Amino acid sequence: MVDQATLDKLEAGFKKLQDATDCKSLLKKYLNREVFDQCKSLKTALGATLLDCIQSGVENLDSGVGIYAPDAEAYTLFAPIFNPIIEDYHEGFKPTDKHPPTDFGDINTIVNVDPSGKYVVSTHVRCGRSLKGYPFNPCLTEANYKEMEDKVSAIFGTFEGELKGKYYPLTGMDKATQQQLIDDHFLFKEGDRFLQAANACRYWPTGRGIYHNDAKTFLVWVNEEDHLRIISMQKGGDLKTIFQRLVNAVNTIESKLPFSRDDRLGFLTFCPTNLGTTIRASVHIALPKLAKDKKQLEAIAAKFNLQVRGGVYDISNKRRMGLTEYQAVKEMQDGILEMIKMEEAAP
Ligand code: NA
Repeated sequence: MVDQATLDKLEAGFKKLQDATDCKSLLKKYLNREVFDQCKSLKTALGATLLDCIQSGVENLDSGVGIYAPDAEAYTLFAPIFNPIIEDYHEGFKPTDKHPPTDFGDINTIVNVDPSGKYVVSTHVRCGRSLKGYPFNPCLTEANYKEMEDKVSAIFGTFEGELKGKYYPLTGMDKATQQQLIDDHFLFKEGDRFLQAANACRYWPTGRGIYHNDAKTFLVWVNEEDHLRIISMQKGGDLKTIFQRLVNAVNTIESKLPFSRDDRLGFLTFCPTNLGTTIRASVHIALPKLAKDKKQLEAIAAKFNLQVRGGVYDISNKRRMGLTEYQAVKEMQDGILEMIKMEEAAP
């Protein structure tokens, strides 16, 4: 039962997207009249609406994607619009395609990508998780935010070993605490207009917070965009230790707090760009010789499905869906190994 006020907003949002002749978002590309009418009168069990999916791309016509998920069920219920957007962004993950089961693989096949520290400044592996049972940030209530922070911060306080550390709520955070976290690049702020128009910043900063371990090789953002953004990083290129530290953390959390995961799509996230493995494995790396070639580099990036973002690059795996967590990490590993091999043999 979707109320008339929402239907009126949905109709004006649809028409505004049509009238924007300039607009290149995936939302505009696939929200035709047939899809719109398939979706406009549906509502999820937790109460989410099509407007709770598309408002941010309606308000921000310069959005690249322009759709977000207000809860886990929205991906299936509003599948007529998510499915073509998902296929396009993830380049070939079709509506009938299926994401494999979670598999972190054999960690002993993961290596230090640059033992000498000659090239790789730092390595990062990042994932995201939504907690089963809660709305996503478009639809969390204030009480939801508080209870989740309670549960999650409680779990964080039981981390032992290399994961031992401290939770910092954004609520009541003082300016000195803020600065020390900024200095570490650990702080996040209020979201930009895309997140604002998606209703992902309500009740700010209730339920938002930051966890890191004493060694500062492990970071979690609570309700920055997803319920959890879990990151493992360190200087150099020991991908093995980094990935193993991440999977230990994820497993620990899961043992106390189930994740929202879909058979077809993998782990469900607020942005559909982060589905599947959710995994972004990256290195900060200097390839000066390959920077003077630029033709041999992208031959490797494109061949190993890496995205390349002077001399010092941030290089990360492009694929999130259709491959396992292991294969994503192994793909980054193999690509970086090859590029360093090319760098070492270059002129
Ligand atoms: Na970071």
